[PDB]
Amino acid sequence: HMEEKRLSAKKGLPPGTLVYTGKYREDFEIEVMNYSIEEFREFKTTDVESVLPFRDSSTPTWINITGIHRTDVVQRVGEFFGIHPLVLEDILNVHQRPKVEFFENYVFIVLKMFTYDKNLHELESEQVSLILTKNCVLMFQEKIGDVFDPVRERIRYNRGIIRKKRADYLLYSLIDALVDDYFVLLEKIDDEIDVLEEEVLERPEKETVQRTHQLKRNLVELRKTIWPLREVLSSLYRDVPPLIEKETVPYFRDVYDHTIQIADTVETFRDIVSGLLDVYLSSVSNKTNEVMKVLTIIATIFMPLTFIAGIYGMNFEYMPELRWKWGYPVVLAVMGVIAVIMVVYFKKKKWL
Amino acid sequence: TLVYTGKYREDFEIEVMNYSIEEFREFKTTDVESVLPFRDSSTPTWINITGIHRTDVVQRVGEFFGIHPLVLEDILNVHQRPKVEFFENYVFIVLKMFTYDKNLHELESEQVSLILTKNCVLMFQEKIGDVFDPVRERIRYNRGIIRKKRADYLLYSLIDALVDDYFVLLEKIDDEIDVLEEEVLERPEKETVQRTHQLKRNLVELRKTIWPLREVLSSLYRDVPPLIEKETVPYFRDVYDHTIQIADTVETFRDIVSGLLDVYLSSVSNKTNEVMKVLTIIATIFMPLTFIAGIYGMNFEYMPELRWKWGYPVVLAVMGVIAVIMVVYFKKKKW
Amino acid sequence: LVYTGKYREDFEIEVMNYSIEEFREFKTTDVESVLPFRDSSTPTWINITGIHRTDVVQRVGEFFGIHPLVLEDILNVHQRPKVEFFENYVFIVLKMFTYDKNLHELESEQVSLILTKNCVLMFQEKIGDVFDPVRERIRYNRGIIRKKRADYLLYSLIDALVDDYFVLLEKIDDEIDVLEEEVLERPEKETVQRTHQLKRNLVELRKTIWPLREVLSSLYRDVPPLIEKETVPYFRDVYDHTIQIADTVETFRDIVSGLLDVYLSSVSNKTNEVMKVLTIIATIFMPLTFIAGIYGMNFEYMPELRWKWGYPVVLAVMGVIAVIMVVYFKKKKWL
Amino acid sequence: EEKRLSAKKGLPPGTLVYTGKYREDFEIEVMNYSIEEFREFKTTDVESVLPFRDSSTPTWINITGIHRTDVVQRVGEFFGIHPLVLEDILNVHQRPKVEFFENYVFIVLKMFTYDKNLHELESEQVSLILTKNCVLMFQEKIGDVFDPVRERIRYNRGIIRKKRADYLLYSLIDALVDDYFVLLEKIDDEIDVLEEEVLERPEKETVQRTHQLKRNLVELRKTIWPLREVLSSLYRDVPPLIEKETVPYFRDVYDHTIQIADTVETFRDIVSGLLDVYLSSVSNKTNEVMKVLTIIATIFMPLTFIAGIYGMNFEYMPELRWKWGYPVVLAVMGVIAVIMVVYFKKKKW
Amino acid sequence: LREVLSSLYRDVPPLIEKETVPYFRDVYDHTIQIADTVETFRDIVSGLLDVYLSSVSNKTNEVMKVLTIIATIFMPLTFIAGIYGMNFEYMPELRWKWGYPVVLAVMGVIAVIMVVYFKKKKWL
Amino acid sequence: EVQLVESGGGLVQPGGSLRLSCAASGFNVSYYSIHWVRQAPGKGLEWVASISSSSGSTSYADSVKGRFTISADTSKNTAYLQMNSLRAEDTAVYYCARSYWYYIWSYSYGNAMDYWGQGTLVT
Amino acid sequence: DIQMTQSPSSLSASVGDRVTITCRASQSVSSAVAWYQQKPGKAPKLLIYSASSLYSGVPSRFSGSRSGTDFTLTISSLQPEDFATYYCQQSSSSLITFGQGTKVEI
Ligand SMILES: [Mg+2]
Ligand SMILES: [Mg+2]
Ligand SMILES: [Mg+2]
Repeated sequence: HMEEKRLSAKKGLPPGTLVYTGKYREDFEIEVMNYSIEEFREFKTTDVESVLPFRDSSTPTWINITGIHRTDVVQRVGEFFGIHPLVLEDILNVHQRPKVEFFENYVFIVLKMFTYDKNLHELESEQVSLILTKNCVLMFQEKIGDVFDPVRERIRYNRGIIRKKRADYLLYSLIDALVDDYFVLLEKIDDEIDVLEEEVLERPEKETVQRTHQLKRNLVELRKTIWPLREVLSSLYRDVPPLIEKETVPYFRDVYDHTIQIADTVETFRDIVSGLLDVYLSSVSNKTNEVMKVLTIIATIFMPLTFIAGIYGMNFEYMPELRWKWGYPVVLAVMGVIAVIMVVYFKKKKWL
Repeated sequence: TLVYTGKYREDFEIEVMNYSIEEFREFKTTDVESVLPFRDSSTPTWINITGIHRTDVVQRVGEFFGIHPLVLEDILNVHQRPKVEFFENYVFIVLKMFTYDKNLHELESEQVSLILTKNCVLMFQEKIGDVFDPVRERIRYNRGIIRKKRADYLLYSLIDALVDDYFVLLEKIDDEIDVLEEEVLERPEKETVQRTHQLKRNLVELRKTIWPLREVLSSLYRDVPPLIEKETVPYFRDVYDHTIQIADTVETFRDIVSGLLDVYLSSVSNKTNEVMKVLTIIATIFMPLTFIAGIYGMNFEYMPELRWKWGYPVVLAVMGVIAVIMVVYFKKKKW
Repeated sequence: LVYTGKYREDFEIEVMNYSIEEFREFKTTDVESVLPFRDSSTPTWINITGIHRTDVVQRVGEFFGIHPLVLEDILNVHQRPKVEFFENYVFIVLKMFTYDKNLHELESEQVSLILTKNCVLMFQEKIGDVFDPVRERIRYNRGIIRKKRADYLLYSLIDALVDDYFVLLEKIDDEIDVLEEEVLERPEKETVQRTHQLKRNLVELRKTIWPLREVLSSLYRDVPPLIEKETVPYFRDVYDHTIQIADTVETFRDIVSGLLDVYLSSVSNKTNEVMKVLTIIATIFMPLTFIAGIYGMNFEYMPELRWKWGYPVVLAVMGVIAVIMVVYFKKKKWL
Repeated sequence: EEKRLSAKKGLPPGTLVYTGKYREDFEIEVMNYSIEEFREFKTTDVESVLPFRDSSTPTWINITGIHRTDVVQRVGEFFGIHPLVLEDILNVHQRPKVEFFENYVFIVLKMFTYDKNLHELESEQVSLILTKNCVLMFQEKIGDVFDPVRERIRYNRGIIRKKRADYLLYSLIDALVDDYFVLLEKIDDEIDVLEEEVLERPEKETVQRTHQLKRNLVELRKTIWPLREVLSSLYRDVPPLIEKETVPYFRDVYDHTIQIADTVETFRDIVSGLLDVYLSSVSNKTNEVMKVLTIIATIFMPLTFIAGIYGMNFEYMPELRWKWGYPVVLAVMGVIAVIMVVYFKKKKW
Repeated sequence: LREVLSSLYRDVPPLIEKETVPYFRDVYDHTIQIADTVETFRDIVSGLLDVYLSSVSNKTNEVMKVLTIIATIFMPLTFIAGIYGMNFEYMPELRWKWGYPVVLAVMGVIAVIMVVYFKKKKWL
Repeated sequence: EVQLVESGGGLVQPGGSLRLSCAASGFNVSYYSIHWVRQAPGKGLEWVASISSSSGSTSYADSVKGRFTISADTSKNTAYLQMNSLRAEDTAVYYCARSYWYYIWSYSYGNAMDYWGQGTLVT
Repeated sequence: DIQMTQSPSSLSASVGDRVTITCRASQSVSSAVAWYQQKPGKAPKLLIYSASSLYSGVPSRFSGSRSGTDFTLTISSLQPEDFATYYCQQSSSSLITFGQGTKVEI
């Protein structure tokens, strides 16, 4: 989409149609959080014409549209706010990686929220998109549930310096909350790794290898998501677009460092999971080896004796051997000494 | 010296269509001489050549049109990936058709070439039957705006039809993947393993064919070739976007099948325990009794068992006692 | 409001007002006694242990003019280290790590540090902290700590925390030495679990170092108005100490990775050795018993019974077979 | 950067040592091009190349073969290049880096070639210096990736001929990144072949090739990350030498490097999966062999025991001359074989 | 040690004096050399260990293969010989054809059949 | 293209002194190291001295240390070897060699002589 | 001082057969070992440097190896023109020391 930024053409659709790509079509809600140095207001509506006038509002405002299966609402907001149709296509496109695009009038960012589920070893991501235009921040969500409650609490209770600063500080705060929830997700993954380690080291069950493999796949997907997030934060900190005001630019360095930490932790977790797999395979091999001990000792103490018995159990003639006197006790003592020697050799081998 | 590659050489047929904004005519013939005057006409035409094994025909058309030999070996070389060639007098594009069979899962690919020359488009097929029938139907029945345009729109129509056949192939593979995943999850069998392996190989072949084709379409539209009119740039752009769709679906499908393979191959554990316990207990039971039975094979004049009464019951009882002791000691070690 | 601390049994309140002209310490849990100390010109260090009773912390925060959200953060337990700057106070949260002998468990202990003007307030989840040397030095009137302000007290507490980290690292070093001796001496499942516990605890230490680095970096780079100089070189020294801690942890991680590789290699070697001995004896003696069984026939007419004294010939053949089987092992580098 | 050259041990002070392994060939190509003309010049004489320093029109100097430390020293002395920059030029065991000076910018890059039928990944360090109107470039050996830029200058194709030397630096870096993409395609084809081979037939050659591929991918990662860093540094500020018109191009190359890094990480994950697949397949094959061996052992050791019975030279045989004794023991034979075969079929062995 | 030498040539307290600074710089460069060599050696040695795992783990398969084939060939033949030879020796007295060569031919046929059945799927 | 030519020997009394000049053509003496290698009549090669003219570093074998002094002139592109208190054992075919340093590890370097002179006789 | 022990002092072999010349060092020289060929009445020619790297312009039959402190020179397919004396030269120290020599004869 980089080349000239045109609207792509699909095959099963009419040329100009915007199609929601995700799976969530349950809930729709628009929530506004308009605030100033002293006064703030907020309301929840299902009418978009009640949030359209806020485009020209001087005070910082936070329009939050939850549920993008309503392509009509997204298209209306884009038409009123002057958003490029390709940006709307990216907003409605869920199978995507985090990205940032700077336009002459607004900044478009794509981010992801994961929710690891216990007892169902899989993590599901939800795409959230942000548009920082003039003095308003547009937020788009797929379903009910987000990680931005601390920002709402800060606005409501006048904590920090959020009220004094402009919309770019609101964007900073939102990205900060999202990366903090990434830290929380990593903590949950660490707890799952703890449980998996206990299972591996205690009882080598059949499903433990499946759990290791699905955890490894989860870490792979997490890496694939987090690396573009680091790209986004580095671009925001270093390319300094005009909408950021150069006064909030140092506030993005903390978030960039946080993404670096998250990537390093994901790498270490992957290494730990691989080591757990190695330990599990070693334990299985050790069990088979403990079976080898008995099988090998039985074979190595029994085969030569039966070989001697077979050699002596033969019928020739014309030789002063075989039929003898007191030779049977001699052979008895022979394999008794052989067995004693083999036991002594086992004592050197340190097993049995 | 041109060498053919196609395994089969059964059939060979030549046809050509001359369409104009006013009138229309189509011609079918076997001799190669009949197609010579068709290029001289200003109206765009479309020569369909089935079977490249007839090397004299391709040599004649190459020398008459003014085509470099390397293009001739490339047309003769079936085993090659799709690519585009930009030359000062013509553009040379090779593509790959595909046929998928149900109830017997194989993926067969047939190379197709396309040469765009001024006001004529040359294509060299490999066998009878193709995916360009809708283009001929639109030519015959005055459907669309193809007649109102020049040969570039004809090349666009050919490529678009081929991409449409790719979409149909993707539908068939979608059905295959669905039934395969359902069967593997419901019951893992060796036939399902073979089907998964074949499907993964087919998807690999599809990727190797489709990813260069996207670059080919990008070259056709973005590079602004001198022969391709500026009016046909958006159409090549649309075909490029369709190829984007095909590539995305192919990658998703390979991810699904690779996940299926990993899930199937995860579990191998139980054998090393069960069969090895069975072997160890069987060997440890039956070797000592065999040794006790074989120690009496010693040949001597005198041996105590000869004088002892009921020696056979005694040795059988001793062997049974040893077996009982061993089996009881086995419960101490479990398994 | 909501408190989710792990420990609720202990509860004690400490106030320790120090100055060059006189020294004072306060005990017991009188909630109203701690309020007037905020008006003292001399620096004071209020130490609070036990947050399960939210009434005392609520009262002290309300009297000290602290935001309720900061108090809720104090009540939290699984909070990453952070520094928040406000016009009247700064909120510092850190981790205290304790390591017990005979158990390879790494334990966390959150501690909060807030200083306003001259008064410094602690927040302890459980009784016991590594600030005992600091308060002992305060009692003994040693160093320049008593002639400085509360910022130097915060620096001293952070330095004590870093020294506790150092002590933990040498304790883990001794732990690593013991487990290295064990793994090179005797491998067992317990050694595996203990070494892997070391690996996970080292990963945890690496994780926890980075937020400490971030909070220290912000502390000595933002030059807050509340912290008025006489702190930059000391915080930089603490930063260098953190760098050295990180380097030591990385070295320990390399050591434990080597240990785990050693254990895996030992298991593989033992399996190879047992398979080797079984296979060698099988291939040297089973064929000989097969030949003996062949020659164990009881036929009345055995043409091979008499072959120019074939008995020594047969045993010579058996010896040659054994020698060549052993040599074939030596030829392909078995033993 | 520092005035004092590093002091190695065992070497006389002030010495410069070529570090690599290639000493076969040496050649200097000069491609001086302007708005209206170009010139090509291939010699081994450094003196005929030195006067091109002060030419107003852009100059491209390509000195192949840096084992001749004398040529590097002469070029550095004439162009005013610091001795430490020359030491970095001659040092090969060095990850990509970019250094900014007052009169020039020094860039360390790395090429790569993959060999078919003998899977080995080789590296070659190339250094570029953009001084005034000239772009010095040092190479280890004949064979590079900048042939397309050569042909573009020859045929006056694109906007390269009408621009300054910084656009030439761009052209060279972009060509290098393009052949990085080509290398990635070759490696992906090899990974597909290895995947099929390991999934179809586990051998020692399979693990040898897979482990060599893993080492090569780690090397590629270690090379590709600093290259992304240096391209970032080239398009972020680059105050003195690079014009503000050329920065979007460097941004494009930075995006390309991001894509390359993503691809190599994907390849690493795929190769780890391949190693796990090989281990599982080998375990399965050993399990099948154990199944077979246990089947024959369990169906023949009891048979040998019953053969040992009626094989002892005792006085009292109960069935000493009982009729059909051999048929009845063979019936017991058949019954035991059938019942064990059936029982083993219950467990689906 | 590198950090120590860095301190000596960088902080340069008046006790060390200015004239000896370049010598400390030379020693610092020597320490740089040493550290680079140690890191390269560490990488080489870490690479060596994985080669050992690549080597020994590719031996158990062959050892197991040869043990399996020898056992599965020589146990049934041992049983056949044990049946045909016993101290009971209650067998058809009359030789009929060449009994021992016929038994040996059966032994060879069984061995060849077992060998042919093996390595069909290349498990060996 | 590269030649090394020696001169200045052939006959001297025991305890005498003379100078051997090595002439460099095709390369600069200050960008390389120049070595003197002697071969006694019916014997093997023996290393004598080596000078790196860029820094004037001189290294002498223990056999001829103090007796022989090596030097190099950058403008003249020539390296000398002035022997003193020359004995009877010193007679040999004194060669002049050019060497380049190569790389083994970060701590170890080696040098090898690639171009040799024709050598001169001293008695 | 570092001494190189080049054994054997003299060897004889036919044409077309592999010939190995070994050399040993008194102490630890890392890899700075070079091989030279001196035909009678001529200046030496460098063949191998770094104990394993074949000098440019030298035929590929020549090869070298290092086994700890042991160094060997091999000629895979001997040629009639490969008859001269060969020396092993350590260069780890600044006091270069040569080997005794090994003349190859018919
Ligand atoms: Mg086994
Ligand atoms: Mg028997
Ligand atoms: Mg018998």
